[PDB]
Amino acid sequence: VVGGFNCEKNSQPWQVAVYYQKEHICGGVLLDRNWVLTAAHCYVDQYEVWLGKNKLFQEEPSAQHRLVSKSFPHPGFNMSLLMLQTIPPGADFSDDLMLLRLSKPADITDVVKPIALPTKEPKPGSKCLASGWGSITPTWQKPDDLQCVFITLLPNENCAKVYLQKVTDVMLCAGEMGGGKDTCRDDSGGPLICDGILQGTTSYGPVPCGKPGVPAIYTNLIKFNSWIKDTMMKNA
Amino acid sequence: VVGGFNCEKNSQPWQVAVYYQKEHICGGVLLDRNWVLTAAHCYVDQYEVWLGKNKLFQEEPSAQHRLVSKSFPHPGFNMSLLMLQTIPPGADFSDDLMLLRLSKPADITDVVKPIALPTKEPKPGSKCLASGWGSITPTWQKPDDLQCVFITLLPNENCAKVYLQKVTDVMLCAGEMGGGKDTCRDDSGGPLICDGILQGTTSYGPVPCGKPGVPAIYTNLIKFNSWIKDTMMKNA
Amino acid sequence: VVGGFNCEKNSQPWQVAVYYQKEHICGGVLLDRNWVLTAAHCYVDQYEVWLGKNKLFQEEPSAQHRLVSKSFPHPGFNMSLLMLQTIPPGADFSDDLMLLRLSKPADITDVVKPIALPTKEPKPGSKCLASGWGSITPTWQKPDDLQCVFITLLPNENCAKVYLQKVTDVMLCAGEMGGGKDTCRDDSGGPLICDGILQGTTSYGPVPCGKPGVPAIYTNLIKFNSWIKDTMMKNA
Amino acid sequence: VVGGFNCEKNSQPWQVAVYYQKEHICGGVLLDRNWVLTAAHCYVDQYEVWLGKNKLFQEEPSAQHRLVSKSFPHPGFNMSLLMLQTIPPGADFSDDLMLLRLSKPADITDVVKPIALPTKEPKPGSKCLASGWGSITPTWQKPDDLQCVFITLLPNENCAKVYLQKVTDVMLCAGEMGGGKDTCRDDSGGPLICDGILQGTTSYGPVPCGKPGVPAIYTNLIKFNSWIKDTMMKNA
Ligand SMILES: *[C@@H]1O[C@H](CO)[C@@H](O[C@@H]2O[C@H](CO)[C@@H](O)[C@H](O)[C@H]2NC(C)=O)[C@H](O)[C@H]1NC(C)=O
Ligand SMILES: *[C@@H]1O[C@H](CO)[C@@H](O[C@@H]2O[C@H](CO)[C@@H](O)[C@H](O)[C@H]2NC(C)=O)[C@H](O)[C@H]1NC(C)=O
Ligand SMILES: *[C@@H]1O[C@H](CO)[C@@H](O[C@@H]2O[C@H](CO)[C@@H](O)[C@H](O)[C@H]2NC(C)=O)[C@H](O)[C@H]1NC(C)=O
Ligand SMILES: *[C@@H]1O[C@H](CO)[C@@H](O[C@@H]2O[C@H](CO)[C@@H](O)[C@H](O)[C@H]2NC(C)=O)[C@H](O)[C@H]1NC(C)=O
Repeated sequence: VVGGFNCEKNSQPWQVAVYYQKEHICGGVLLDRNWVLTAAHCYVDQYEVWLGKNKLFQEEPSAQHRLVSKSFPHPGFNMSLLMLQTIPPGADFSDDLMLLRLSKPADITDVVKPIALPTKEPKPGSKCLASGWGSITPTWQKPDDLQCVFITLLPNENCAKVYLQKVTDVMLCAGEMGGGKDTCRDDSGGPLICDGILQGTTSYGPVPCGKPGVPAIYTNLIKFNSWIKDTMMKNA
Repeated sequence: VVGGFNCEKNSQPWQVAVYYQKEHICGGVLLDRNWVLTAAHCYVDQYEVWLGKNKLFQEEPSAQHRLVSKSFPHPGFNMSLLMLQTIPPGADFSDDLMLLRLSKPADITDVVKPIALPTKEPKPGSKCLASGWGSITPTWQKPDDLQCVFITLLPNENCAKVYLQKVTDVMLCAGEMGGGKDTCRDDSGGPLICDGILQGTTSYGPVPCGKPGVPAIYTNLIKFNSWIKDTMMKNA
Repeated sequence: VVGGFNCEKNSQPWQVAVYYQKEHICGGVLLDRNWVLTAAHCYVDQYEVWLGKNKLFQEEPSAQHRLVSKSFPHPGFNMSLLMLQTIPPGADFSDDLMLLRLSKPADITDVVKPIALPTKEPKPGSKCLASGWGSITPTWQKPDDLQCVFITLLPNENCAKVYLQKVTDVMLCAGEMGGGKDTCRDDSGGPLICDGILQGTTSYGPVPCGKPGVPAIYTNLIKFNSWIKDTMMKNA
Repeated sequence: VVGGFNCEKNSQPWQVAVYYQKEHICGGVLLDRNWVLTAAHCYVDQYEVWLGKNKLFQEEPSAQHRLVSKSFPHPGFNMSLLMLQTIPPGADFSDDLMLLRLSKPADITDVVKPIALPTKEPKPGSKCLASGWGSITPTWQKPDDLQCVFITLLPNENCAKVYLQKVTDVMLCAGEMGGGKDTCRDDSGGPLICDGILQGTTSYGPVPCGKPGVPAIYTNLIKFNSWIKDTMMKNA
């Protein structure tokens, strides 16, 4: 994240680190012992996840490593957009969710704890926290320590005004109009918590990150509650 | 390109500047009045070309603007790799080639002329030229003037040693082992002229560009002649 | 140093060029007629200094050559780290300081003068200067003329975020987040002048030097005053 | 190694890859199911080894990973020299050997096979093979594929003439007077096989590697046969 700070040790127990083998690629959110939530755009052949991490590059004994048995990308995400080198005006990136079923259940401890799905609808003006090991430079340099930033939930209008892509109902708009604070490359899939509640996850934003006047796009989690639950329950 | 020089004025009438909306994204080679060659990885929905261009930020009346009717990416290029967030070890980027059918044929002036495909196979040691408006810095910054650079054709083992991806017969290894001279981001699709002869196209290379002991990959055009001719002859 | 400029002639009479045989290896600071300060990691068996030097490849008569009688590395610097082939994560490089007793005292001319230790503690935001004949390229190449550069004193969290090693109270974080300006290899031991005041010495930084978002470490001299004075007063 | 070539797949079954956690640091030689041989100068806190590797950065299913239970550096190697930033003239680097006892025996297969200690004394003029994943650039860039080079065994006189360090009886001298072919950074501990027999291991060489007229120093294995065997037998 850009313009953030070092989250407190173990303050974000639900924060996940998604890997493609030995390489960190995204952020995630732990929802249940066998279920992690991330962005549908973190597309790779095999997945591995790290729970309880604070230092991305140092091995902490209280962390937990796990393999992923299967991934369930939302059926609404247009995968075809990924092959494109440039985003076509009017492109719709709605439904940027994906569920990952861990092969071996995770051990809920002091260090690892899931977070509950939201029940209320996001209210603009709200103070939200974003977290991750995404780049700390607007254009790329990852940090060791997990980063945290505070941002404001803004009306979708704000985002739709400045983007060429479609800003839909299943999206959220948040950031700092003054720029300088924003999520960035590889923060994807990470959690967005407002007034202490999980409201959505990091999806896409401006190039460069923190561009003044251009907020970032997050998934509106409330709109997906059914699909998630349905998938969890239907899949052993 | 990195470590090159401003190509002399109008020296390369075959250099194509492939745009998308108002911005340049790739390079290419003029092979006919209504046929342009480029990299399969320069994937976008709509295509536009500029010919007889020298400056990237200047109206040139000698210059010809056009549009592309149909694009034909080589049936071998694994497009799936493009959606992946990270390149897995062993990923084969062979056949990185794509033809672009023009809407309205190009007028052959002294500033806009084609180049023939080779019949002579390449031999290491040879001196080659590459050009484009790719970054002039190793990591980015596009130049106003078209850049040119001289590099040495190396045997494939030089590239294979350092690349985790597969280096094949349909590929060429070129650059300067000492580093400092190479093609960079957005030079893709441009031409590789070895001994006044077109031997291949800019596929990909290391990042940073011009990394010592890490040359770059180019398509071994000679292996695509049959295909190239058929696609023009059979179709449009 | 990277991205600096040739220090004006004789502007830094305190800059010391620490040699070993015929070659320069480190920098240092003149604190007295018979006392030079440098980095504990500039470990060799015999020590030689040159003072009032501007060029590295030129006999300067204003310049004074000497020899070191006894060297006293700070009792805190873990010398063991120096034998290790790779730095383990968490390695603490605190107390990187070493005093050098001269054989024959230095004559104080207008070209060879000491500098006082600070009493004022440093505050972020400050503008600091660093100099030396370290590499002028990010990865090496020593300059003839002494280099100078201006950088900003940053809070320690900026360094800690990106360093796998421990960043402590006895350390300072300085550089330019944008990259391009920094100290490089063989600048170690040289001085850090913040607001016309000596605040610390070049300890270590990233490789490449001047890496964006990765500033460099310097010793927080203020924390070593008691020790520094005792070692001169008690001994030689 | 510099100026070498890609060893044939699995041609050097005794070749070892020594790691400090996830980082490759040296080469080694497999002597027995529980014993690996490397340089005493590969100094780190914990050791791990990879057997049957051909690609250093790609995971091969026929490779073998193992942990090291204890290291036995030759009691004659002067460890104190490691803390030195510059080598003092006349420094003696004799006895650069170290034994590593694997925690779990290795499985001798087609891919992994130990090599026997030498019985005859090295004869000058001999054609020798050196191998490793050390730098491929004289000053650093490691390869994926294991590299092999052919060099000549030369009289010690040749080496003693050009080095400032002591060249002793327990050392060997080898290289190409024409320069260009030599071992390099991180080839350390690797095997040196002459006329099909293990004669010694890589120790130190010129900076840069392959410097014309400056051969490289390897350990004269025959002189250490007793100590090795004694250590193997005496240590469970
Ligand atoms: C084209 O690229 C894709 C992406 O790497 C390859 O697809 C993978 O293939 C393996 C088996 O070979 C599967 O286990 C993975 O799950 C596949 N991933 C996806 C996203 O489908 C594909 O094999 C490549 N094709 C070729 C000919 O190399
Ligand atoms: C997914 O994204 C692609 C690319 O924007 C869409 O494909 C385009 O669809 C329109 C018609 O709706 C065509 O005219 C374009 O030429 C198509 N472009 C390409 C590259 O195929 C696609 O429609 C989007 N949505 C879905 C549901 O597929
Ligand atoms: C190991 O290397 C060190 C450094 O060369 C040797 O220590 C030197 O020993 C001489 C006397 O033989 C002293 O005059 C030097 O001042 C010492 N230098 C240092 C830095 O201690 C040491 O003797 C070498 N050999 C052994 C067996 O220790
Ligand atoms: C000084 O540095 C050395 C090298 O890393 C440290 O020594 C290691 O200490 C651990 C236990 O803390 C042992 O398990 C390792 O085997 C030690 N390695 C060696 C080579 O002795 C030492 O702890 C450091 N000292 C401090 C105070 O940090």
